Amino acid sequence: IVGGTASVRGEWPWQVTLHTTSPTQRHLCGGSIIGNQWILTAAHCFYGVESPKILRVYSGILNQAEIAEDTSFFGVQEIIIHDQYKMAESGYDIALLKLETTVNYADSQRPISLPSKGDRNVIYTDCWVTGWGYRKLRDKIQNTLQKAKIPLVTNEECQKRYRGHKITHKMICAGYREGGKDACKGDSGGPLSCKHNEVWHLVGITSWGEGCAQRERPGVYTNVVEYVDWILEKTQAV
Ligand SMILES: Nc1ccc2c(CNC(=O)[C@H](Cc3ccccc3)NC(=O)c3ccc4[nH]c(=O)cc(O)c4c3)cccc2n1
Repeated sequence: IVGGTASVRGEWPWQVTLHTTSPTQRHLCGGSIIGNQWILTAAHCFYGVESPKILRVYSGILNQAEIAEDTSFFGVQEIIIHDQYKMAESGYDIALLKLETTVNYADSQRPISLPSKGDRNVIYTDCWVTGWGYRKLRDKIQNTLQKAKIPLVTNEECQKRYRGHKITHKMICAGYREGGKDACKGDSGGPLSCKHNEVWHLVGITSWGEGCAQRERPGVYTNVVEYVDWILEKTQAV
């Protein structure tokens, strides 16, 4: 996160850090608890990942320093990537992780509500992007979970800023015209969380952008409301 500040412990209890153990253990991506056995994240996080056996999901983490060999984690039983996904910049950048065991909810770890199709008209003015990513395009993973308040922009405005791309209605953008605050490398897969009427909703999934926090280059997020039917379909038992 560029231009952000340290989070308070427990203030983003749906935020997880997804690790890979290969070749040695490191943070791979953010993600969001959306159900007792389900993390919502970005499809691009699994580039080159051949098996869910190398993944570990840590919840209730503020500092990466909390994670040691003796720290408990959730195994991943299944990675579910949208079947239309090709790459982050052309959309469908959404994935579900089915955990091997269930999360026991507490104030350190609990789910975020998915948006309602009826909330498509709501004007959110209290949106935050969070993660352990770079503070600048050339940087490194941060110890403490960072947060930044960023305004949503219209898809028409976002499209003007990305003329070589197609910004679809299945994407949503956020950023300041002057730049300065944004997601960056290592933040992808995490939430864009918007508070409205005292309730948090998972509005976006951190997906891509041109550089980090640049002037007139909004962050691009997966527009989660467009995938509520997909999420229901994929999280249904078989
Ligand atoms: N406004 C935005 C939003 C997202 C942006 C992204 C997202 N990509 C990303 O966040 C990419 C995604 C990725 C995942 C797996 C394989 C390849 C790429 N992630 C990373 O580049 C990434 C992830 C985990 C890491 N852990 C480490 O220990 C050290 C790293 O250097 C490291 C880098 C990148 C650049 C600008 C952005 N601007």
